[PDB]
Amino acid sequence: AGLPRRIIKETQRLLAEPVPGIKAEPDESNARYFHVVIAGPQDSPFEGGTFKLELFLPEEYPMAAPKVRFMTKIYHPNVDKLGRICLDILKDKWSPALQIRTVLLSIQALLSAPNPDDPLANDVAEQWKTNEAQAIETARAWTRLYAMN
Amino acid sequence: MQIFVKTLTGKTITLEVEPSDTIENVKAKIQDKEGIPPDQQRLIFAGKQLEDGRTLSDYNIQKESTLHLVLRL
Amino acid sequence: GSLESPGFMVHKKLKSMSQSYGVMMTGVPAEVLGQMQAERSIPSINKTGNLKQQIAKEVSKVCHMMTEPTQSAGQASNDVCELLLGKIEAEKFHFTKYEALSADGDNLKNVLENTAPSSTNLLIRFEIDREDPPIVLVKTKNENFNPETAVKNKIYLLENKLYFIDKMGNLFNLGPGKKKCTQLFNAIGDSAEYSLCDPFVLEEPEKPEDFAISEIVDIFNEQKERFDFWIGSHSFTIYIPQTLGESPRQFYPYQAYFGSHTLQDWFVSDKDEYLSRIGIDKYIEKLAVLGKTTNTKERSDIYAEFFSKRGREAFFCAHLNEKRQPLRVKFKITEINPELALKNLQETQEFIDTHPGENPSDKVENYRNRAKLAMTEHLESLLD
Repeated sequence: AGLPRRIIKETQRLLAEPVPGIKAEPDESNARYFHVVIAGPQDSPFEGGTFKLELFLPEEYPMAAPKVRFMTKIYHPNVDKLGRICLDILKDKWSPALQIRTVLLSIQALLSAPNPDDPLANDVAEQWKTNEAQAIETARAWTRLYAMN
Repeated sequence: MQIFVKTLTGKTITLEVEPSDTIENVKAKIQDKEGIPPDQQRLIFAGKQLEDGRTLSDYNIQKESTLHLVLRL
Repeated sequence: GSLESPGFMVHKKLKSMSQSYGVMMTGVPAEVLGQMQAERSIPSINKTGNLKQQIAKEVSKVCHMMTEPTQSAGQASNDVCELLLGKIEAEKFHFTKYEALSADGDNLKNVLENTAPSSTNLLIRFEIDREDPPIVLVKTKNENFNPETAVKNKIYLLENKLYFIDKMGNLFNLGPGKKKCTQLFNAIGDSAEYSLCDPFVLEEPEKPEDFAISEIVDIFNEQKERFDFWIGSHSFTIYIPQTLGESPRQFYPYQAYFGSHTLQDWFVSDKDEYLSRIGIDKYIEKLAVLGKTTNTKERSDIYAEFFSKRGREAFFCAHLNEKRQPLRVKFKITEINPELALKNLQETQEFIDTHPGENPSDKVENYRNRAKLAMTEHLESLLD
């Protein structure tokens, strides 16, 4: 049939029990795309905002990692100019032992705790590391502008 | 064959390698010579980031080439 | 209010200078750094384009790679060793062999209990390895399989053999006879590469292919001991200065961590002092658990508590960063001559003082601007 049984099972398990604070539903055109909405973590500079993301499962999943990008503008040191995020695996690599849900929880965690020293946006990460308070306030401002509707 | 690895601090390291050696085997040679675990290092040749699985011939690294050890992600 | 020991003064000076001066602690002139980075960056420049603008684009992009201190945990341990030992004794220390930390860490503790706290200054260097087993199974015809050219770190299923080629190229027959291999070869489909760590096939097998891959994973697990999957992963040091009188022995951990922080960030965060407060016995005990546990959460928690950037312990080894493979802790120990270490630190401070500027920030900025100007100039020279 259409999609490999692992993608079908992961999709149904995600829908049956969502990740708290994360809506994740497959696209109806192509079930390898997921529309994701992550709520700004409590006590983080993105608190209050809702952030939309696209999650794509390449043909070689699960041997290739998913591809995730933000569809909502965000002032984050680990999101790049096109909204893409790196999955941030230090001193290890992606493997089929990992799942879509682990990816979703990791994105939620990187909202809750940016990592300036593994940056995709060098300028944002620099401003995050020298003037942390300034970058936090900028993040709150962009949450106001683009993430609260 | 013999290759060189340079650091930002000016240091040059000499390694005996074969062309079928992977980039990971090269990193382990650097570890044996400098005490830097393979995970804490990247390699560069001709401005390209090398991947652990690929081989020296996969990148056309020939004798006496100079790679650069990168110690910041 | 007596004076601290010379050995403790090494720690205080190393910590203070590293906080203040950062990248300057290497003692390498800024010009060297800029020229080396120019040599790294010259391929990225298109020689038919705008040369001035490509150079300024490259210089402003790779600035941090140049003027920030290293994140390599290995390079940080090397820096510490060279400050405290000097070049010659640090080379001798490096060719000393690593010992494995025992299951409860009593071999390290025993070394520590046979040196009097008042008599010596100890430097311990640790290396953590992680298991990196093969994850791919390749089903191939015998006629297409030549062990000399096959990709390394894979398991190979032929019509009549089951082989593992490790990271270094060693060929291991895994042991099943020809009929078993015929069974496995023909139970599996035609995709060529299959996963050995896919939980949906290993835990929810639904077709014979899943059961065959599962049998292969079991055959491999049952003889894991024949192989060496270890790859060097983390590095750090612990300094134990002499005490005076009946004062109890303190230890201080130093590290950098790739993609996470520098030795300078480590000192600025005082995580060295924080971990110091738990005591060397507790520290060694949890190191030993780390190297011995089979539980992923326990492994991840100890690793995060000990090696994370301060303030990130809750996320450092979570989710995608869970520590799902066994770890191995190794150590080597040497004595420190505190006089020599203090001389290396003072010589580094003399180097730092040759830089114009009033406060440490100003000398650091001199150093960085010099590196950027030397890189711009060396690129201009390489492009003629």
